[PDB]
Amino acid sequence: GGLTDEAALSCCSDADPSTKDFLLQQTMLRVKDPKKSLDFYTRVLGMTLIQKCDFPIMKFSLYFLAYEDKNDIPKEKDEKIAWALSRKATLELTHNWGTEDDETQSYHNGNSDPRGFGHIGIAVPDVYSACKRFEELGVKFVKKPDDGKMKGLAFIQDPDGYWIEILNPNKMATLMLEHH
Amino acid sequence: GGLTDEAALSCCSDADPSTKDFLLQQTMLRVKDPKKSLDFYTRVLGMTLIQKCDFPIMKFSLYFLAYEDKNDIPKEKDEKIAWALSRKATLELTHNWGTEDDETQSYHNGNSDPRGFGHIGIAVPDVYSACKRFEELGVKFVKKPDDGKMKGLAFIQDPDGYWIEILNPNKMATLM
Ligand SMILES: Oc1cc(O)cc(/C=C/c2ccc(O)c(O)c2)c1
Ligand SMILES: Oc1cc(O)cc(/C=C/c2ccc(O)c(O)c2)c1
Ligand SMILES: [Zn+2]
Ligand SMILES: [Zn+2]
Repeated sequence: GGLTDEAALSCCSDADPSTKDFLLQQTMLRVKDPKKSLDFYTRVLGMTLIQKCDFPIMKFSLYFLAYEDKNDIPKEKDEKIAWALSRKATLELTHNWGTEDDETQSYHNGNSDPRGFGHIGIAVPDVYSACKRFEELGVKFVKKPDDGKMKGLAFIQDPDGYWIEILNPNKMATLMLEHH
Repeated sequence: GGLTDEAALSCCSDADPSTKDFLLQQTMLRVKDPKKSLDFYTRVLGMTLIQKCDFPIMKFSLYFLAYEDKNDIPKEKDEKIAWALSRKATLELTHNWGTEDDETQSYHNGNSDPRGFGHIGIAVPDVYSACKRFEELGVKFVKKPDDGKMKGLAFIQDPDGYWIEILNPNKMATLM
């Protein structure tokens, strides 16, 4: 089952010139409580809030998190928007006003029925170290580095239960135990 | 209301030094049919397949797609994986083998109950020209550039029904 390498490549086309400056700018998740979300993504994972927007008829706010240096963030409202939404690899967290105060409300993380979305993933230079810190800080784990067969790979959860892969690019080649 | 700006910022902490080289490397979506998915992300959206991984015991494959020049992919296999999984803003598409032939299976896009995930988003130089190309290619639209209040912002759907935003950053800088 599954495609061969060749069959997969036969389904691929070269990038049309019209697409040549496109970039993958954002991944959007719904959040129940932006206070807890901002504290997790900034304090625990070290991202930076680069932009926020509010839509009062709609009754929602948008928050833009990214691994960016806060010094590079423009001060002028208009320029900041242009800068923020032209960064690669942002996380857009949507808050529907009111969710934080409903005890039962929760978003679905995509990993139980009905499945779809699986996770976001953060490349780190040392999974083991980063995960000792997450433990120290009380983060919830789906999978700790040495649980199951894929070693030196972890999954944690944000305050909504969305899964975050924690990986080391250099270990991905050799995930499984080897020579042994 | 929700939070003021000042409040929101009050909830943010400075980066712990240990997190300084962290990067948002991937967003994983599961896909029914990798053939149609690969065709959509490469031909319609102009991404590149940078890594394919197969796990026959577990019966799934992973396809890493990114806006990268195909001439920068390493030739050697361990180097290519390290490079691919060190790129920012990749899309990981997971194919559980057999879904492509299953008439009743489909994945949920996160935008009907139960909701969670909403969309990925592509920044483009010009939303109107991008979407006119997308329409000529038969792409299915959830929101056309000028439908509703937010003009020059569009939403299309991939073969599984995931929503993809099409935005122009230089022009939200002339909107509220
Ligand atoms: O606990 C779990 C559950 C699951 O359903 C999948 C995995 C592994 C996925 C994976 C494997 C290799 C990668 O390079 C990658 O980014 C993701 C781990
Ligand atoms: O069809 C949908 C569903 C949804 O849940 C949200 C939106 C759009 C809101 C939005 C508005 C401005 C932005 O810059 C952005 O990235 C997203 C569109
Ligand atoms: Zn969005
Ligand atoms: Zn992953």
